[PDB]
Amino acid sequence: ARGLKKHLKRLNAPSHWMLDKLGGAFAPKPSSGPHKARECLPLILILRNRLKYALTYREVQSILMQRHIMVDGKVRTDKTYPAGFMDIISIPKTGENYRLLYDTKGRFRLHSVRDEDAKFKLCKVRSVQFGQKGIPYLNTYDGRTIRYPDPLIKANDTIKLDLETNKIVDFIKFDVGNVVMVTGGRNTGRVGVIKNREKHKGTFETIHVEDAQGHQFATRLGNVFTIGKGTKPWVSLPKGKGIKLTIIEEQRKRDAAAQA
Amino acid sequence: TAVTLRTRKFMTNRLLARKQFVLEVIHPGRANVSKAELKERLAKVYEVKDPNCIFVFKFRTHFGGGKSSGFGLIYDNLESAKKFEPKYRLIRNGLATKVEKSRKQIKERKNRTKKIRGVKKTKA
Amino acid sequence: VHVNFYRNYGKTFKKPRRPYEKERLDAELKLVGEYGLRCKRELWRVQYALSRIRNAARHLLTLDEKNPRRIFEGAALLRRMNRYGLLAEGQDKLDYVLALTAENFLARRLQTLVFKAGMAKSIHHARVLIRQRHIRVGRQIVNVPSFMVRVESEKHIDFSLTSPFGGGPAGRVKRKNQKKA
RNA sequence: UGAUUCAUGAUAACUCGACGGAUCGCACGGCCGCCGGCGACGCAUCAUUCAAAUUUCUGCCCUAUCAACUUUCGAUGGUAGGAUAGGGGCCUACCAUGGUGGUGACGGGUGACGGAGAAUUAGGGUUCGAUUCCGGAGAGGGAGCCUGAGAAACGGCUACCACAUCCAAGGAAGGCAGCAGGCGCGCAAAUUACCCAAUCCUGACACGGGGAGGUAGUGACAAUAAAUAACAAUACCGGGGUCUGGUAAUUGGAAUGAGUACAAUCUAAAUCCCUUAACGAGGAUCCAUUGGAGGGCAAGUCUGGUGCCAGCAGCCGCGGUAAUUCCAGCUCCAAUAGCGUAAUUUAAGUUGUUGCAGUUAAAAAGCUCGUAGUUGGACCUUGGGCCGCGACCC
RNA sequence: UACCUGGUUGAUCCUGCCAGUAGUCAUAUGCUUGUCUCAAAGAUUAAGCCAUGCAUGUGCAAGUAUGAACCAAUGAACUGUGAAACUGCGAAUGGCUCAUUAAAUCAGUUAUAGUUUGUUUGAUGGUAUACUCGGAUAACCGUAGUAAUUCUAGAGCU
Ligand SMILES: [K+]
Ligand SMILES: [K+]
Ligand SMILES: [K+]
Ligand SMILES: [K+]
Ligand SMILES: [K+]
Ligand SMILES: [K+]
Ligand SMILES: [K+]
Ligand SMILES: [K+]
Ligand SMILES: [Mg+2]
Ligand SMILES: [Mg+2]
Ligand SMILES: [Mg+2]
Ligand SMILES: [Mg+2]
Ligand SMILES: [Mg+2]
Ligand SMILES: [Mg+2]
Ligand SMILES: [Mg+2]
Ligand SMILES: [Mg+2]
Ligand SMILES: [Mg+2]
Ligand SMILES: [Mg+2]
Ligand SMILES: [Mg+2]
Ligand SMILES: [Mg+2]
Ligand SMILES: [Mg+2]
Ligand SMILES: [Mg+2]
Ligand SMILES: [Mg+2]
Ligand SMILES: [Mg+2]
Ligand SMILES: [Mg+2]
Ligand SMILES: [Mg+2]
Ligand SMILES: [Mg+2]
Ligand SMILES: [Mg+2]
Ligand SMILES: [Mg+2]
Repeated sequence: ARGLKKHLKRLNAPSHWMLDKLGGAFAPKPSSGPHKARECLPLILILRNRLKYALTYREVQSILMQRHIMVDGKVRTDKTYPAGFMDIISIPKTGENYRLLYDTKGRFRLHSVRDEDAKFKLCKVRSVQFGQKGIPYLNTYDGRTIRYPDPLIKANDTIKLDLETNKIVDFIKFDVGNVVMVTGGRNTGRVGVIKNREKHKGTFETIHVEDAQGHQFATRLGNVFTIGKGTKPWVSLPKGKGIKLTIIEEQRKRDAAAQA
Repeated sequence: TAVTLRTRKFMTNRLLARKQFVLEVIHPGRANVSKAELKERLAKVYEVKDPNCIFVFKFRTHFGGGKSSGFGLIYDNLESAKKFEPKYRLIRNGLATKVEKSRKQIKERKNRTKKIRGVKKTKA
Repeated sequence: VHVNFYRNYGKTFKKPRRPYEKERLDAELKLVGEYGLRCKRELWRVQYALSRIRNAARHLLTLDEKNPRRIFEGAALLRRMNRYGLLAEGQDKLDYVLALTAENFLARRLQTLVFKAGMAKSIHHARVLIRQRHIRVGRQIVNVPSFMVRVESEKHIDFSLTSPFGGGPAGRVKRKNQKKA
């Protein structure tokens, strides 16, 4: 190619979007923004496929051009805006607030949150280093730069950001024993506590996580997001509570529900 | 005979200021209930003051007859509908007029006028 | 690109390797006559379905009884075989799935069950009755005779409400005859 | 940071610096002229995102009747530069003589774009992979560029080669391997239709545009479901007088969709489907075909014709006067809205790794040595108990 | 379904191939063809040649109106709606094809501590007549040239 791609073929769209195969030749190509294209949930999908507010592309445009949707406290009119993990989606007309979390099957789920709980997001620190003028600055995986961060904050940390004031109100150090959520790979959406961190020089670092029921899983450092200090996450979790179920137990639940 | 109306998948879409639902029509002894008759019945059912705020579409009679399914929108007011509704549905409901144009003729005229510069473009 | 190109389709039957074997021809004709089939392909597709089910059951029998895939997929297969009336209650093992024959599948057709329910005088009369839209399963009329009837739907096979044999008005032949009279 | 003379600070200077807002909308209030909100557009830096470029390892068909290849003029490496967005013989100058190769280099062939995949498959495998997803490459063949963040762009330019268009002969204009359509080539492939309603992209943009894409048309590529009858009575044949079965262009009423069509529904508008008034079956002419009837291989040693002719025949064979095989009629058989005919898989344990052969069927080199390759004798912490399938102890 | 059958002999058992038997999201062709759903479709030969038409343009309250433009109002810079044109952005995506290309493309897996990146998101920005500078130019207007082309010259504005 002689430049950037503008189109996303529907077959080549992320599989967690759960787009259907015959809905068209194309999928919404996510715009550049805070989250990666392959790891985000675009606004058009949230509005039409998930919340059912809109029925068409044009209806999503109509809703967004009314300035009805705020992402993390700010009005977005781009339909392909890449909304991502832990983002607050608020509609200050119906009075509903949503935190974009992962279910245990790797798919973004709009989790309803309280009005007070929609006043902060959780960000993962990507790096800490000196900017111009020798001023220390923090950057996250959701594209934010924060200057003069707390010196106790290091890379891979989780900071609590107040959307109203745009400051770090609290932070969590990436340590063994902190409850985490996996945001990438086959364990996406799984919640557990870190048991040990296995480091290997020159290559990716492996984190060993054990969930509440005792199942153990391992994932790379880049796919781990701390959500609480200790065994108590700072945000509310979806109904699964991050506890992945085997297909046999899912069938048990379905059989019990049908029997009732 | 007795046409019974049943609204399912109902939601109040305040962003677009309308009610949207799946409309299930049960018409034993009838071929299918026309969209106008469904509009009047829905206006009676939902106490719609202006029945031009009701739009029903995508109707499908099942195999073996006797019942049909479609989708229905009821706008809170006529200005909401004229702003959010697609033009072809308004034309269906009589709220708009179909402008008869040929896309190919527009294309040819556009090319011919692109060959010209100035205010003389309109006279070409 | 055309989006319609992504719709899947597949074949439902195979032809025999030996076309002119007396024994196979006699057995196929016996089944076809017993169940009023329109051609050999209707029996061949039932054999194809039985072949796929049998292959699945055999593949889980060649795995450990604790293999979580055999517990899960064998349970699903047994549920599907009990759902369509192909297996009894005592037959609650994957071994009995391997013992199923095309007769068991042909016995669950809407044609066979309409004939055995007393609604039709013969298997062929059952076939025409279904194709004439006189038969409904539940509230849904079914004009497809290869319809596989579930056990929960067996007791709801009934004459259509729009059919002259199910409380509906007389057909065009009768009405024309009375108009002549 | 695994790792940096790293991030970053300070200092000395340097640069004829396209930087550091002479821009626009709405609202317009507070203090005595001054202050004042919400936005839009734009400049620069870092980070992020969208990506590219380059790059590590491993992996590709046939061919040795291709065994040497590369290095003047870059081949392999080194030093210093130049160039580039940046590493690098990428290029230059100098220097050294390297680099690859039977573990097949180099060369040749490919009716070779690669992959995801596809067909067939007990397992192993064989063959295919132009085509809708990912990657690459090209826009008649080469080459060179401008603009631009991004192009060595071709529905952009410049030139040459090859074709070729209009001309008033002075000039001028070109690139369907986009959509449709047309010549040609061929065994071989559709409409010069409608539309942005869906999907999505793009622009100053909620609005325009989109032969992307969708809708209809053609379409037995391929695939799915599924009619062409069912029942009863007489008569017959029966079988098990009675009971029960199969037969008749017999005789009867039932049933129904193919079709036609109000209408509604469908639809961007139409159309098809689904639904449905009225109509719509008796030789229900509302008429099923394609191949066969010696064997392989299901079905005739029936009838007429021909007479080693004509012809059939995948193979074995048939045909010379009694043709179960040709040409026909009748009957029967297979599949059936399908079936016949003209590369590849299976069959093939007839390529064999699983798994074939080599006394005489094809096949052990005349014999020995011998490098690479392939293959290589035995031997080294065992017991034991305890707690409790983990652990412990001796 | 992990399958064989005819054919060398007077007869036999073999080896062995020929032929048959099944499939092909495999092409063509022949005959036939009522209904429903689904759906490939000038790749193979010629990456051969193309008549004609279309396939890329684009405007918000928010860059620039004095159309000799339209509606509405009727001593005021600019009402509004605005064609045209300048400016900005896009046209490097998509679509098509498979000719070239055999460690090359490509696949999985790395790397940039070896770089560029309009845009999005976040943060950042201090030492260089001002109650706001200058000259042009398009649209417009009217003199043209040429057989001719979004071929083209000169004049007057802003
Ligand atoms: K590229
Ligand atoms: K370089
Ligand atoms: K060098
Ligand atoms: K540009
Ligand atoms: K559209
Ligand atoms: K748009
Ligand atoms: K551009
Ligand atoms: K790779
Ligand atoms: Mg430094
Ligand atoms: Mg150098
Ligand atoms: Mg080629
Ligand atoms: Mg390919
Ligand atoms: Mg080719
Ligand atoms: Mg093609
Ligand atoms: Mg491609
Ligand atoms: Mg190119
Ligand atoms: Mg060409
Ligand atoms: Mg070019
Ligand atoms: Mg072109
Ligand atoms: Mg192009
Ligand atoms: Mg017929
Ligand atoms: Mg026989
Ligand atoms: Mg004959
Ligand atoms: Mg052999
Ligand atoms: Mg011999
Ligand atoms: Mg020999
Ligand atoms: Mg040994
Ligand atoms: Mg085999
Ligand atoms: Mg492209």
